[PDB]
Amino acid sequence: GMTEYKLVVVGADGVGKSALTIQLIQNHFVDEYDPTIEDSYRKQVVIDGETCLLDILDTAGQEEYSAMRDQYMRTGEGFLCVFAINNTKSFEDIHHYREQIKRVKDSEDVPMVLVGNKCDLPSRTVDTKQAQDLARSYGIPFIETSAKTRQGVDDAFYTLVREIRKHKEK
Ligand SMILES: CN(C)C1CN(c2nc3c(F)c(-c4cc(O)cc5ccccc45)c(Cl)cc3c3c2ncn3[C@H]2[C@H]3CN[C@@H]2C3)C1
Ligand SMILES: Nc1nc2c(ncn2[C@@H]2O[C@H](COP(=O)(O)OP(=O)(O)O)[C@@H](O)[C@H]2O)c(=O)[nH]1
Ligand SMILES: [Mg+2]
Repeated sequence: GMTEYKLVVVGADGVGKSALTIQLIQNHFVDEYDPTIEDSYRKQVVIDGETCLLDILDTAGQEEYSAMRDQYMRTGEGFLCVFAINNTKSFEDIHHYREQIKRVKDSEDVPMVLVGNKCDLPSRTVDTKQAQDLARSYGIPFIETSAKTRQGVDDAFYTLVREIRKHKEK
């Protein structure tokens, strides 16, 4: 049938996972969306001429490591790894998310994009170069976004779909 892509948005609390997801799905900026709610949403889009379905898992809740969690995360075909440019701790957390993704996928090569969100803010602690260097070390794209203004949002998601397509051709 129509190609579906299962995308999972990961990262620390407060980085803008929900705001990014809601911009893609519902085309507006939502402030203070319940931080605890993990949910998924589908949207039909055309990317490079392909009509496809994006199923997006917007992660939330406590740090916990069950068999059920591992099984659910393994359903993801590609991962947005999100930090906020004003939050160094959120950047430092990326390594952990990448390692957990590789663990559950049982692969060194999982489609992923590094996303630096909140690029509309003046209060930046993570420079563009630090993030580009990390992404280069992982062999993945880096995209700066603002869920507030919608800068980079489509690019982030569509780049992840392109990473999935490249993986399928290997
Ligand atoms: C050592 N802690 C202080 C760090 C904070 N962090 C978190 N790791 C999480 C994690 F690895 C998984 C995790 C477990 C697992 O079974 C398999 C996974 C596969 C891929 C990615 C994460 C997985 C899940 Cl489900 C949640 C994690 C998490 C952490 N801090 C907050 N959380 C929650 C909020 C913000 N991110 C999520 C929503 C490590
Ligand atoms: N200025 C700004 N605020 C943002 C942006 N994305 C999210 N926020 C705000 O940051 C907070 C956390 O966002 P949220 O989407 O709940 O993050 P999540 O915990 O990762 O789901 C909220 O107050 C949002 O309004 C962004 O790109 N720019
Ligand atoms: Mg959220």
